[PDB]
Parts: sequence; C-alpha cells; structure tokens
Amino acid sequence: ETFKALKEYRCGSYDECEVNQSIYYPNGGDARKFHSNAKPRAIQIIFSPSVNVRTIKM
Amino acid sequence: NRDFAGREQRLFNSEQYNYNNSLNGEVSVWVYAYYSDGSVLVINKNSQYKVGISETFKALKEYRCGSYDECEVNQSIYYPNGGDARKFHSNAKPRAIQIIFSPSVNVRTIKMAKGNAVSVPDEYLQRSHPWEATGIKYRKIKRDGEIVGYSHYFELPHEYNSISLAVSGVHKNPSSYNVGSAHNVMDVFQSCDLALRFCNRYWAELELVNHYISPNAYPYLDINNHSYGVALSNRQ
Amino acid sequence: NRDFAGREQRLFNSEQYNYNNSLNGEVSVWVYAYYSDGSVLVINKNSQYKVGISETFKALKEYRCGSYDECEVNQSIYYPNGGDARKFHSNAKPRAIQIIFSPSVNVRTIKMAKGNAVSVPDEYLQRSHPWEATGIKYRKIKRDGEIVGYSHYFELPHEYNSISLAVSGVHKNPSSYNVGSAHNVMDVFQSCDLALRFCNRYWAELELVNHYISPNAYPYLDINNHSYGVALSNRQ
Amino acid sequence: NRDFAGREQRLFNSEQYNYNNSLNGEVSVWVYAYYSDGSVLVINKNSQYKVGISETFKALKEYRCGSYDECEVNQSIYYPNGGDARKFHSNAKPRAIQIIFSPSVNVRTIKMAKGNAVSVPDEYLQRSHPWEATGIKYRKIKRDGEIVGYSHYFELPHEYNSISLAVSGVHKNPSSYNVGSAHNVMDVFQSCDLALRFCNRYWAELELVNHYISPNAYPYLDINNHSYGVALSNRQ
Repeated sequence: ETFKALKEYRCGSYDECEVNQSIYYPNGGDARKFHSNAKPRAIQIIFSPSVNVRTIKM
Repeated sequence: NRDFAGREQRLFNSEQYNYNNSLNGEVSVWVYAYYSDGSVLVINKNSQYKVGISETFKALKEYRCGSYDECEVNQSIYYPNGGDARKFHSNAKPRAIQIIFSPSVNVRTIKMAKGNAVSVPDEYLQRSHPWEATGIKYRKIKRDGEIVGYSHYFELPHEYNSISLAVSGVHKNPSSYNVGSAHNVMDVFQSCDLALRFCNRYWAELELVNHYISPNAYPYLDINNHSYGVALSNRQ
Repeated sequence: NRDFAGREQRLFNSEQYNYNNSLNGEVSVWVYAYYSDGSVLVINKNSQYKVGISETFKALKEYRCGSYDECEVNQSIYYPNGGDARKFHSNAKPRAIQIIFSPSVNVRTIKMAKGNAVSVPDEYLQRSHPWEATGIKYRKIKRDGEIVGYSHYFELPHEYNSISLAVSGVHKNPSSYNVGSAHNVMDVFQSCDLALRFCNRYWAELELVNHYISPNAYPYLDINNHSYGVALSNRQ
Repeated sequence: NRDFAGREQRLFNSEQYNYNNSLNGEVSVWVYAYYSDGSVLVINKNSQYKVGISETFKALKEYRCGSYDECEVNQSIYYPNGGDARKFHSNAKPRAIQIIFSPSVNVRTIKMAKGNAVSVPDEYLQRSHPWEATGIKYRKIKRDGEIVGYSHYFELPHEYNSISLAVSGVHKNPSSYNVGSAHNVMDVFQSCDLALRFCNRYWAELELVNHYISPNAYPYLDINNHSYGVALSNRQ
C-alpha cells in the first residue's frame, strides 16, 4: 500500500490532498493543519500459522 | 552614572514589572487546550484584583471556524452508551491542558475545579469540595533568572479523561490592605464587569508562539519544555 | 453494634449529606425548559457559597444541534408586528419552566427575575424591583422522608408568555460566620470564577430521568408529580 | 593519498551507484502523463529484479483531487458516437507520455504494451503481440558524463491518440546467475508483493522538478530537453 492508501477514509479531501503534498516534501503543500488525524498511529501485521516466519519480508 | 539613556531604559522596564505587581495592575490567566491535530485553543482573561476562567466540556472541544455526530459523542460522554455516535474517540477532545498565570498572581491563591463531563468536581455533588488549591504544582517559567509566569501542565491521555474546567487566582497583595474590605469592595465587583476575555484557535504551537505569545510579551512553556517571556526587573 | 460494615455504610452516606450542607460544600441550581416536542433543555450551575443562572429570551428557545424565520419571530416578540415571520406561534418557545435547587440552598434566599422578552423584570425599568423572593412557592422534593431538593414549576401556556429568566440562591449557613465578611470575601469572588456550568437538550423527559437525573443522584420532579433523588441522612 | 575524508566521500558515492546496480538493488520505472493544463501525473514503481506499471485509459486521464460528462466522454472514446458527451476533446486526456527507467535497468529487456482505449495492444486481440521491445528508442539521461536514467518520450497530439499503457523492465544482471532459477524464483514472486508504488499529480513541471525529482535524486528530462539527476560513480 501507498502512504495515501493507509490514511483513514470514512465512506459516506481538498485539505487532505494538500496534507499529502506537505508530507512528500517539507512545506510542499498549503494545508490548514499541523497533524492529520487520518494518519495511522500504529500498524500490526499478522500472518496465519501456515507461514514460514523466516520467509517474511517487509 | 551620566548615561541617562541607560538609567531611564532600566527604570522604564522596572516600572513595568512593578506596576503589574501593584494593586493597580493586572492579573492574568490563560488556559491552553491541545488537540491531536496539533492545534491549540487559548482562552485568556485579564483583570484587576482576581481573575478566572470557567468552561464546559463542550466548550473545550476543538471547533474549526468556517456537528451532528459530535452532538451524539457528547451524549455518549455524559452517560456510557447514551449517544448514537459513529466513532470511538472524538479527535476534538483535548489531549492536554496548560494553565498559565501572570507573575502578578499569588500562587497560594490559585484554585481549580476540574470537573467531569457533567460539570461535577468530584464524582457526585454531595461529596465535592468545589475546588482544589493546586499552586504547589505550578512551575516557574523563567527567563534570564526572572519569574515571568507560572505553569501547570497536565495530559488527558486516557479515553476517560473527559473534563469541565475552571481556574481562579488572586492578584498578589503583600500589604495588609484588604482589597475586598468595605472601602473597596464595590471596585472589586466592578472589576468583574471590566475583565477582558480573549479566545482563539491557532493551527500549531509555532503559530501560537509566533503570533500570540511573542508579540504580546506573554509567558509560555512549550511542549519541549522551553520558556518564553520577557524579563523586566532591573533590566535593560 | 459489632456490624461495622453497617455502621460505616450509614456514616458514609450521612457524611455526604452533611458535607454538602457545610460551608465547604456545593449549592446547585437547575433550570429546566420544556418544549412542545417533548424535549427538555437543562441548564445547571454548581458553586460554593451562592449560585445562579441568567438567560435571555433567545437562549431559552429550542435549538436542535446538527434560523432566519426564528430571527424574525424574535423581532416580532420584542415589539408587536416588529418582524416578518412566517408563523403565529413558534414551537421553539418553552411551554414551561421548572427551577430546582439542591437541598443545601437556604430557601428564604432564593430570588428570581422573570423578565419580558427585552429583559425588563416588570414592564418598564423605572418601576422594576430587580427580583422577587419566591422561596414560599418552592415544594419539597422528598424521598423516603428526606428533602432531596426544592422545586418551583410554572407553565407558560399563553401566547404572551415570552420570558427572560434569572434565578439565584445562597448556600445555607445557620452559623453567625458571614462568608462575605472581609476575612473571606475574596474567596466568594473566586467562587464566581470557579462555578461550573452545564447545558444540554434531552429528547424526552424519559431520557432526562434516565441519563441525567438518575446517574448523578440529582433531585427531580416529573410532569406526573413523581419525586426522584437519593436520601442519605442516617440511611444505608 | 592521506585525505581520507576525500577518499571516503568518493567511496560512499561509488557504493551507492554500485549497490543500485547489484542484484540486491532496486530497479525503478516512472510514467509521466502531461496534461494541457500544464499539470503532470507521475506513477512510480520500485522493486527488486524487475518492475512495471500498467494503467487503463481512464486511469491516465487528469483527476484533480477536491465526472458525469467525463464518463460519457469515455463511452464515446471506446466506440465512435457511443456516448452523450457535451464536448469534442476532453482536456483530461494526456497530451504526452514520458517513461523513465533507473540506470539499473537493462535497456534490452524493456517492453511496452501501448494499447487502444479498450486495452487491446494492436487493433484486435487475435493479431496482437502483447508488447513491443522499445529499448532502442530510449535516450540516455546524462549528468556530468554519467548515465543517470533512460527516457522514452512520445506525444499524443492527435484526437485519435487515446491509449492504455503498460511498461516493464528487468534489473541488469551481467552474471550467469539466473535470478529466476529454481533456487531463487520464490524470491522473485515475493518481490512482486514487495514492490512499492507511488502516484501523485503536480500542478506544473516546475513543481515536479522542485519537489519530486530533485529531493529524491531521481533522473528527469524536461520539456526543454534539460537533464536532471545525480552522478555518483567515482565522484565526490
């Protein structure tokens, strides 16, 4: 997944487009906020027990 | 001793320091509320004799000038499962509070009523003292060796940290003249009407420092523990 | 007399009753405004020493979180035929008011200024006493033989019942220590800053009872004349 | 020969050049689509062993973050007079494409399937070879005598230039170790999952150069035929 694809989207934007521009390059965007709450705070990766753990790559 | 420009600059600054600390001067309080989006709400009150601020749970939540779901969030914060909200944690809730007093406060007079979300200081009204005297927790904001303000900082990092908040302080008065004695009590009543209030939301702490704290020679302590303000006593 | 769990439960409850009634405790007021849609607005204030609430005509009208015509309604209520409204009776006007005080109030201190829609207590300022002492009209809200609160209920069933409203009460004080004497008057001034306020609109009286009154051990008297609250003095 | 800062800087840069070109390093492709409003869409993919990009006709059209007529435009591009569109030429269609590969590609492995708007490489499926080997058309993007990338630029200036597009290249491998031999084929399958993709639309080529190409040390060839990138082999 891309940076943009991991951000929160609530089914049913302009400012968050600019947030992305300002995250790709410092001061690259014209955003109305310091920290976007749509950014993930954490990630958990889970594999099934059928994986071989020594093959996992990230 | 013939550098009169020098002597007068030092006196001009010292007079400012001392006037603020006189019974004729201001006492000021600020409440900063910090939101997860990095914005900061500031409420300020400036008055003679005594000063304070009191806000509801709802009034401390983030509002971006220029709702239905956040109404329901409030219902669900007043009573568990009382609302029909489409979210677990509202990002409009403050994550932290800083209370700052001017150096003209007497720290031993500071009082705070940090209530729950239905504005009860301590679980139930029947067992609530209406305030706590929190002065011992205030840190000195210092610049150049001078106390420029007093700060109390607290996080609300837990889901259950849903608060109403009032704070109050009395202007210092090392004299034995009681400003609330019969001779002047009507002046203190008038001071309640004369107090000026200010509130505004800054997009970032940088903007708060640059455009609110610094231009007005106010004291501040930032998230990095850095002190801001201007030292005036016996200083050029 | 060796059932210490029993003795301690009774003391815990009695201490709550007595603390609230001490000069260290809260005095509280609530104003309920009832609308024709069956919703209820509540305004609460909790403070030491004394407490009150003051609202404009406009502030008491129903507002459903999440206007042009209702602005004009106000113009037409301030002066007959002063507005260009598209309706005879606004359903946002309250149909009734109930004022409730905590049992820590002294009923003889209660004062009410029920003004007209331009906030004049009695027709013209020049002939207005600024309040009426209405304590004699307050009914005791009782549970289990204990006074848990005091209620004054009045309907506004007529088209001409368009009001502004303020109410005030003083915490009981059977001692001869005047809490507003010079020794403590600055504490009463601070109490004005420290008072916590709450306001919210409930969809129905059921929801008000279930989610506002009951969880907080507040007193209430419903439209059916049924009393709610919790008796604590010498009780398990 | 005792300027070790000098020797180490040259080695640091050379190691970067050589690592990228190793079987352990990245191979990267970019597709730039140029619109008549001067904006540029970039799609990038970075992977080990091999890399490519495949997009539909619809996916290459301009989209400005923050439709009905453009849906109909698509219908009228899939089949003549198939749509009910309110315009002759959609300005959302790209006017030109540039494909850039990293210098770690082997140019003789590059393949492109430039289809029609219904995603057929050559008029009808039945007579289509699924790709063309276009490496001979790629120009060397050079800085300071070093190949920093490879570019294929083509205009779509005609009304009938309505395309779907895929491009693919293999990381250079001058060894006789086949990275797709049985010993490592599962690693190449994993590389398909591990490839990272990026896409964004820049308002102007200036902004693309300033904020996308330059900060990331990527290669680029602008509309004026000027080369960008960073030469690293044996260089300080």
